Amino acid sequence: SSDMFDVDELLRDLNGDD
Repeated sequence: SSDMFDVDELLRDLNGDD
């Protein structure tokens, strides 16, 4: 994810929004 955002960060955000 050097050329983009980290997957872990995105995953966490999705988890927060439910």
